[PDB]
Amino acid sequence: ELASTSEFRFDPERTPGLRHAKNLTDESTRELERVLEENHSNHHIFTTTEDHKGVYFHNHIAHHDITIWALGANPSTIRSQHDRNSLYQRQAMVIQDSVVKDMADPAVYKRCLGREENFLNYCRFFEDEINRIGYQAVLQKYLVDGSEIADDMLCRIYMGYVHGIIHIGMALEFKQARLLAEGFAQAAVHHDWWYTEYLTQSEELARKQEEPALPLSDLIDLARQDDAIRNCSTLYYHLQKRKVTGEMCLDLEPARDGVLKNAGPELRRVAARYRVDPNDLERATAELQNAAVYLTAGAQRPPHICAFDFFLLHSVTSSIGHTMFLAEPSLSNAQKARLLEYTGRVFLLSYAGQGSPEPRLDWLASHPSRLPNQGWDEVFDRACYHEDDGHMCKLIRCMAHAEETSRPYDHLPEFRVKQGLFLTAGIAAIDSGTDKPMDGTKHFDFIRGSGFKEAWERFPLRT
Ligand SMILES: Cc1cc(O)c(C)c(C)c1O
Ligand SMILES: [Fe+3]
Repeated sequence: ELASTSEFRFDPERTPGLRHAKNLTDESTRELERVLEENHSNHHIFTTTEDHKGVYFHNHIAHHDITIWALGANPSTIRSQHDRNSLYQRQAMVIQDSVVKDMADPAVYKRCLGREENFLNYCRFFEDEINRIGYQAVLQKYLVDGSEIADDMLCRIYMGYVHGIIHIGMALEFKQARLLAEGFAQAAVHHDWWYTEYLTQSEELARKQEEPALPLSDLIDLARQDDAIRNCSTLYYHLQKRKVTGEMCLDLEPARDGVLKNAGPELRRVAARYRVDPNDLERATAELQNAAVYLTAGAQRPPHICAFDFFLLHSVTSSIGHTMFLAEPSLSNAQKARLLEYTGRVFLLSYAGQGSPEPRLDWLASHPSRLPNQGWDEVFDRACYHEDDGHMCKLIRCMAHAEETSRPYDHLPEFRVKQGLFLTAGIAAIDSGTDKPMDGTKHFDFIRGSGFKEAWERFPLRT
């Protein structure tokens, strides 16, 4: 199954992922293995120091390179995209082999957590663990077996806007033990303590079963009806400037400083109702994936062009990984259910942070295609040439996957996004794209604070 911990090895037929272009070339695949190893060896998992912008910005190079290979990028496009995103990277941390070995003492493992200088140390520790006990046993030991170490790591994969679970999802999907170690290592060095508190306190509350279980889509809607949740945040988190230089920062963080400060008990009471049925996982997985497209693609405002929220779209891109968790024999139905629950509860926290935008699927559905005769194949190809850090192509590929996992359940009311709206949402995403989507690490094509009317002021009106 999983390629070597020591090397990246992709094949257009053996490792094409759950959703992809037609006719992936060996040439693109070799170029991809080249740039991935350059990225692993030369670039740190964070592209900023924490104090620079106030929160860590993440290295998306692994995710972008893989995604645009999967969508049929030529070797030249892979190189060009990778080279441009390489320019703002931090230099990789040093590996100390004595620390890698000492991390087998749980006291030492625990002492190294939350420290970015340990990123390649943890990568090697996880590569070693995979080779020692195999990946399936790593998932038990470091995620689902309910040890203090596995419960700690289960919260970390969601820290830093769920980049750990995104990385782990991609590793299982593309069958790379080397990317899986990267994933556990990314999670290990995060230190967003409020995720541990929210997910731990929410699981404890859910155990009491005080109110009935709802689909994620119903809980997105329930959050909006709540006075404390709908008012707990502000657009000000996306407009903060440093007093001295006027530079952008996230010194205040919507989740820590807004959602959990102002509406903690109210949100935990909603989160406690996302309880997933172990006997119904194919539908329950597809429903979480639909619900991510609902809250994200739904977050539109007439009379503006369709635009996608930078923070909400990590719900869609994180969501794909549960298709791999579902397909994994070594995980119990109960472990698979718990993973889904954690992901869903984070989706609610993220949604509240962005002002809980009321879905306007009517406005999304009437999106006028900039170009004629666009199907997924045409959208995928345009996503290859979109010059960001990979958010746009991951959003599009993950929505195309949700369309497929939803098709069997298109008649059920808890599936708010119906089959035709997925391609419309894909066209609306690529159509919102411009000729200069980024400047270094700054994004311009995504909205920030879609739930706040003022966020939409710099977005053109639909013609
Ligand atoms: C560009 C960019 C990358 C990131 O990973 C995160 C987390 C933020 C807030 C950003 O603005
Ligand atoms: Fe991201």
